[PDB]
Amino acid sequence: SNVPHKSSLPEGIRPGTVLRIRGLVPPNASRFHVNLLCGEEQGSDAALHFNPRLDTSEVVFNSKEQGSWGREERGPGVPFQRGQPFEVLIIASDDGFKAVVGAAQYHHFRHRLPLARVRLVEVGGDVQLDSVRIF
Amino acid sequence: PHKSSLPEGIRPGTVLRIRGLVPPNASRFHVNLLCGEEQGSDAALHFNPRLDTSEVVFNSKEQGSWGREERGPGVPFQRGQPFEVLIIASDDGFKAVVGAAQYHHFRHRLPLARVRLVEVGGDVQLDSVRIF
Repeated sequence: SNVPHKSSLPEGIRPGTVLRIRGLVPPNASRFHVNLLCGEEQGSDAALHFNPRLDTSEVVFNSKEQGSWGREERGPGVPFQRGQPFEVLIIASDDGFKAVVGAAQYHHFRHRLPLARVRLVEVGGDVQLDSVRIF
Repeated sequence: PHKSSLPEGIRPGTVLRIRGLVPPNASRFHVNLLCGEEQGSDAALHFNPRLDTSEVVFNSKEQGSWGREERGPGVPFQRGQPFEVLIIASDDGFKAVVGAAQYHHFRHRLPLARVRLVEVGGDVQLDSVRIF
């Protein structure tokens, strides 16, 4: 019960910015998502779409440009489980986003959109959020 | 002292995660970003939580000479308590995160591409050190 979450970044983010998301996957959770959007308007571009799927045991990465999604990327397995807490670090570098789950590097999302367009992070879905901090 | 070699150097977007405990009679411990694995090498960042003097001292060392000391607001460390420290490399410096909030921004003094090693020493009981 702290979702949807919205953390506006009007000054944007750059290589070095760390997104720290902690929360709990509720018992009957299906899926939740973390989005890095380029605007507050609905249907805006998504520099990143981190999508853990508990029902299909997958973590999907994708982008959305001009109301059209790109090709989906998938990470190795699902480092999320129903009934367990998690910590996610989404780290912006010069050449992409590094996704860290549970003290280990999980997947490197190659940069598709210009990083300077990111203006907002949003977390939604079947997740009970503890904290969303941007360093 | 714990040593984590980095022949790869570090770039903007590298995150240092240190988890551990401050022992009961601890005085001070340090985290060093050194520019060579030899001894007396340059330090791009020195992070000295000093529980004895109730402060936290940042600094650099170039050719056997320390720079001007920087100090953070208070000491977010306690003896007998665990901690989590994030040292995040950006284009404009190192961000020190302690616990749940960012603690200090140490602006770059030495070139970040010269860093070759992370070192932790002093009165500290290390749990895990990870470079992301």
